[PDB]
Amino acid sequence: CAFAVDAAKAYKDYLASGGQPITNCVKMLCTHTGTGQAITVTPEANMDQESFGGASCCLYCRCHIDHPNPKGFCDLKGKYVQIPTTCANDPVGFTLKNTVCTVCGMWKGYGCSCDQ
Amino acid sequence: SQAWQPGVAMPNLYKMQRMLLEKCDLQNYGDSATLPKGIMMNVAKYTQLCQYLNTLTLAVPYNMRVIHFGAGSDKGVAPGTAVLRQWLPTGTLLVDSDLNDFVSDADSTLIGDCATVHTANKWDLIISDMYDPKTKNVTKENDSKEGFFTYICGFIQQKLALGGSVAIKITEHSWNADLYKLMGHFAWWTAFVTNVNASSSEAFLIGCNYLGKPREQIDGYVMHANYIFWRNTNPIQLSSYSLFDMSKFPLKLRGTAVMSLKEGQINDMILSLLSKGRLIIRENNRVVISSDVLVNNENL
Ligand SMILES: [C]O[C]1[C]([O])[C]([C]OP([O])(=O)OP([O])(=O)OP([O])(=O)O[C][C]2O[C](N3=[C]N([C])C4=C3N=C([N])[N]C4=O)[C]([O])[C]2[O])O[C]1N1[C]=NC2=C1N=[C]N=C2[N]
Ligand SMILES: C[S@@+](CC[C@H](N)C(=O)[O-])C[C@H]1O[C@@H](n2cnc3c(N)ncnc32)[C@H](O)[C@@H]1O
Ligand SMILES: O=C(O)CN(CCN(CC(=O)O)CC(=O)O)CC(=O)O
Ligand SMILES: [Zn+2]
Ligand SMILES: [Zn+2]
Repeated sequence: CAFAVDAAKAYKDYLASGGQPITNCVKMLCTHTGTGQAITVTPEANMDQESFGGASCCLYCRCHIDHPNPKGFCDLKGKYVQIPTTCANDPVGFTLKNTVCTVCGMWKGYGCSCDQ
Repeated sequence: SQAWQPGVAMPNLYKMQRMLLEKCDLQNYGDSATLPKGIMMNVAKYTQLCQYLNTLTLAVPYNMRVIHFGAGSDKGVAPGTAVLRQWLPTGTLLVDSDLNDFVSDADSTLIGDCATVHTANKWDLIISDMYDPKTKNVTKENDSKEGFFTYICGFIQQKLALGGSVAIKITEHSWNADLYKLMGHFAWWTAFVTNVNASSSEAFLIGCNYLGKPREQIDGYVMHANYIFWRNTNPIQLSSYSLFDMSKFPLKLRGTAVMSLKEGQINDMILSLLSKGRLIIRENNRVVISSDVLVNNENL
């Protein structure tokens, strides 16, 4: 039996259909003088970013579904995720659609400069 | 002026009165602060609370243990927990709870009536934002309430480390006389109104550095009356100013010392160090929690 629910696809398609992005993502007050790293133990937004509570920005946490991880561990919960201010309308979409560079810790494409 | 503060604490002369309990009638009742863009009320509220706690003598040991009751929200998330975990030093053990399910950044979350919650270990900081929606159905004299307040009083007396602190949300009608009495068992206490909710009768009842015995005997019925008197005769300007300076927000890790100690060993020098935020007393074992679950077979 190969069957599993593909929630990532579901949301990506709902957005593409023009669905209203998940809301009530929990944005933090911070100095916005941080590292700009993607996922941190305290808010690290820079002037181009908003910082949010991780759990509230995670599609699995918010949807009450299992994490796509053998051990079920969550990358975001218990942490703060920095979101480009230009995508902070859909923090859940952003974290799902994007990737964190294993080397510098910035969002691949939204801070990662390891190709230069 | 008060508007650049995170909030306002009950002036001491009000604490010292012997008022009778009147109805609460605030001149700005219903007004809403302008919140910075995209910031939830309860992020602003908790931010201001933590900004004020930064001005007291909290014990802040290594491996701090913090418990947060009433941490859920109609949104399914825990804005309060997010601010606390921000404010608290990294690696601080944060447990939270609520009656209804929610998603949290706490290290561990318990869902159910708070009276079902049990913990083997003691705590250095207790936060409650619990509030019963039925308190809105005012049908009689504003009497001392029980329920989760009865739990909270017992939980403090049984599981707050000496030197630990509390902040417990009250309102005009959501209040408890023993909780006020128990404030007399801390080195210092106040009622703190945040500036973003200055238009509400809400306050956080803060007990700073627990001593396990009364410094002072407090009539809780009289003291809530004093508190309503203060609120009734001191209108507070809604203000969000403090939200814009987060440079000093983090709680300084004081590395406060932790000793196990027996009741015989608590002398006036120990009691002095508790009073100053310089000592915590409790076991330093592992943190273990549980929720009591009632079992029912609904069939037949
Ligand atoms: C997010 O956190 C919430 C709040 O932030 C915080 C409390 O804030 P509040 O609502 O402002 O409360 P309050 O009116 O100041 O005090 P009260 O005890 O509710 O008074 C009861 C009753 O007495 C009257 N009263 C009271 N006061 C002070 C008056 C006034 N009348 C006037 N003309 N002038 C006034 O000054 C009025 O009829 C009130 O209803 O508690 C949380 N919370 C609230 N409700 C719920 C809830 N959480 C979950 N579910 C809920 N349903
Ligand atoms: C204003 S809300 C909490 C909002 C939350 N702290 C936040 O950060 O947005 C009041 C909470 O108190 C909880 N509550 C009320 N009575 C309770 C009880 N006996 N046990 C546990 N939770 C209770 C409610 O379920 C409700 O979520
Ligand atoms: O049943 C409980 O465990 C908590 N109770 C309060 C009992 N307390 C002791 C006290 O009366 O102070 C027990 C406790 O908090 O550990 C709350 C309630 O009756 O709604
Ligand atoms: Zn998650
Ligand atoms: Zn990189």
